[PDB]
Amino acid sequence: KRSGKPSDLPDYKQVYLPYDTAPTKTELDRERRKFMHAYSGRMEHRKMVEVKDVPQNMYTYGKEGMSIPISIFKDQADPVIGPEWTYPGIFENKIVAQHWYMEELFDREKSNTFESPWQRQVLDNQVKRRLGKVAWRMSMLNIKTIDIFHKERGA
Amino acid sequence: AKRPLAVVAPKTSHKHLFLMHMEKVTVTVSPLLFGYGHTLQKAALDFYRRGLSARSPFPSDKMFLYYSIDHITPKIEVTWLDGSVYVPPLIEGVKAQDLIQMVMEQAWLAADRMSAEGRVLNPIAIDDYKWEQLIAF
Amino acid sequence: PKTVNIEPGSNRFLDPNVEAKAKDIFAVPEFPNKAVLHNWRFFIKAGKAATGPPVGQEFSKLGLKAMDFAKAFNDRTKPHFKDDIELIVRIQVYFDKSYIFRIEPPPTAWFLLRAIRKKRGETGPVVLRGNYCAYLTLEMCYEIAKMKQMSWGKVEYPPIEVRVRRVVGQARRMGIAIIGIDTVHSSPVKGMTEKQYLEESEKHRKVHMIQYEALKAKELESAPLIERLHRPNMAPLTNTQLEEGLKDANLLNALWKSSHPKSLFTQDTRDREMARRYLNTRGWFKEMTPEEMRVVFLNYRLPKQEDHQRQLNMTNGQAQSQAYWS
Amino acid sequence: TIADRVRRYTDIPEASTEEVNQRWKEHVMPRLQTDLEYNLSHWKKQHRTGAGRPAPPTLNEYSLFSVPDHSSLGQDAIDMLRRREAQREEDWWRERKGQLKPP
Amino acid sequence: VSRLVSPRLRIIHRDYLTRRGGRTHQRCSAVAVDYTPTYFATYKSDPGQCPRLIDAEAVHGDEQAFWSARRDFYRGGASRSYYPAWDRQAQALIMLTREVPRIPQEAAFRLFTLGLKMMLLPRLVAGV
Repeated sequence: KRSGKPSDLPDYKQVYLPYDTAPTKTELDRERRKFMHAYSGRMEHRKMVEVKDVPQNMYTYGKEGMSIPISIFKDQADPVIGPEWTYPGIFENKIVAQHWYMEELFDREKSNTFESPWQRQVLDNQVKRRLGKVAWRMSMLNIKTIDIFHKERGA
Repeated sequence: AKRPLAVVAPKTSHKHLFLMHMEKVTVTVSPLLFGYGHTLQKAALDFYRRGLSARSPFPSDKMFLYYSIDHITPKIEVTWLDGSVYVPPLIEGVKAQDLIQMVMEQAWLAADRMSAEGRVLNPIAIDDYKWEQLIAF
Repeated sequence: PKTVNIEPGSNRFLDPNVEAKAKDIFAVPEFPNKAVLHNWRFFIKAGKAATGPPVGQEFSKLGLKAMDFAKAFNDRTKPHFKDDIELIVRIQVYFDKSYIFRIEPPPTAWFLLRAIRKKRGETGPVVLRGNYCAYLTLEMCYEIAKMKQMSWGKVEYPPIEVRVRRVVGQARRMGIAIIGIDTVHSSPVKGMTEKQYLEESEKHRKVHMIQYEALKAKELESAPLIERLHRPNMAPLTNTQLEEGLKDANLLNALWKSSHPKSLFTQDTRDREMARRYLNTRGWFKEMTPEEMRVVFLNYRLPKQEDHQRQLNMTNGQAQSQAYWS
Repeated sequence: TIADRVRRYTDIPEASTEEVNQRWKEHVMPRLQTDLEYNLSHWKKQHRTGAGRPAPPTLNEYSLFSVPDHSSLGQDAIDMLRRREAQREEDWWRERKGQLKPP
Repeated sequence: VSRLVSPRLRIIHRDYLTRRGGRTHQRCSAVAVDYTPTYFATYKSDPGQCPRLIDAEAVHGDEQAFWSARRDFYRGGASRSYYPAWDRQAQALIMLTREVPRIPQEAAFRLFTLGLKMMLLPRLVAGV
């Protein structure tokens, strides 16, 4: 949809650097050279793919002291980013937040070997959805008969 | 009464406890009485929720809860414009849609008796009995 | 150079300045217990609300001169706002035609395209588009998540970390590959070795837990009393007990009493042993003395601090001390 | 058989609400102020000040009415029974896909 | 012997012939103990001037928010069911049976009744 999209896109205004030792040019494109790829899909169906619009320097990118242009209010500029351990659960989310195939999660539960104590919570919220996709799948059939893939598909 | 009362009464199911002609619907219970599971304590208190529901067009400020003490079985008392109070008998096994049906069904009889004594009656907004409606498709 | 605040995760809220006027406009004019007729939703700019088809029409379907609301809107939204901040209005029309509307921060999809500088059509899920779009890092989502609080009366009803996994997933669903995950290496730093980077996370990532738990436990001590009630876990019951325990409820009763954590009312040997004599006839749990049940038949939804608290009640002077006073 | 198949519906709520009557008449009844008619009249006064004292109950005061609750018990037994049926898909499609592997 | 010796409580019985089973005409009984019509005058006043009955607004404000309250510690959505009536009384029964503050002001006369025997015994003794 067109509405609900930003028209003016402010640019990353670096507030203060996160380091005293300049990351010399030589290594910049030596580590960014590693980021132009990012995995996708988490199982045997692991798919290392490409990322368009790669930023140029990631020592400075987001780790600290850069601004993000979600400028909303009148007196609130592009907020600065505090260091990592200043945000709650970040290196804990790194374990939890990701595309989780249930194939990859139920072997972790039936072996009770969770990398994280919240993957027990990203599991329920994932099954509690798929049950809802059924309790809605059926509270509709109490109206009519809805038949999957019975209408034409494609062009 | 200025004339013999009605004979035939409309017979339809009432979803919501709209103020047909009542003036105050009080619901007395005694929380000293207790019970797990479907009892009369539960059947009358959901009738409070089902009346206070954001769905029923009942004026929420006209329903009065009343915690009693002396082991008063849950009473539901409705008062009509003429002031004649009416307690729907809480037969065991009853629940919300019965009481919302009892008081609303009796609401047409009682509003009829008020219209017999000579009380002028008002226009009612809701028409629980579909009369100006036809099923369309 | 200058780290603004060195604390293990104390930046979970907006500045009290911006958080002051955060809820001055994002407030819910309380539900009048009326019967809603229409729950409309719009995108509207900072204060550029018109009487046109976007707003004035749906009122005019109902005969309301929405030339007024737009002003009552701009009576609250014209100041306070950076230019061109498309807000969401939740107009709610009651059976008396009297509306009540909550203004809300922009949709996080609007936030996400800003924080990455991409216009409409540039972003997409990889399975439709084939490429991860603009990068991000978890450090950024934590600030999109600060202006997105479901209960703008209770700014952190969902704790912030829980809120981020939401905005992260919405991002990934748009192609926004953030760096901390999705990639072989996290954000490279000129500070220290990857090990001297990982050894500084293994402490931080766990210091947060005693921070995150305490905030999860302080929440449960003010939660509905029914919430802190006992709900035994069902992971132990195997799916034939779990089914043979649904035909007759007696088993799911005697279970509850059998594994209720100790309280001033459940220190009845015969009451606890009456259940324990019911299960044995049913061939249910027989080799698990009461203790190893409570540690497995506990409400798993308790914050570790609180499960540990209920588990050791007999040690806590017994609950024989805490009773309904009078 | 009549009084049986209805006992599916009431004895358990009775086996409960006959244990509370025991708990009530044993622990709270002794320390219960019997002058309620004066006590209630005190809150009808505290309400005519508006700044009265409606106090919220606490867990220890409330755990008297802690009971086997089939609102939750019967529910999460199904869900846990179900997230085993949801568990036997990824473990099924892993088994079927495991039949294409040679011996 | 009055059944419920509380004389204001009056037991009323009402047996009805209601349509059960769709066609039948069964016997349903609505038994109840309710207050004697004596105790109906001071109650059809809205302040509940009749004691033994407390306007629920007293024990807490806005039952419009206390009974209409829906479970939501984290049960938001379709599972935000109303609260079960069995505790929704308890959180109101426990509020009824709280400590009301017996003040020492009443205790003085009761204390003036505590030293009743010990000092009235020598009164008639020393008054001959």
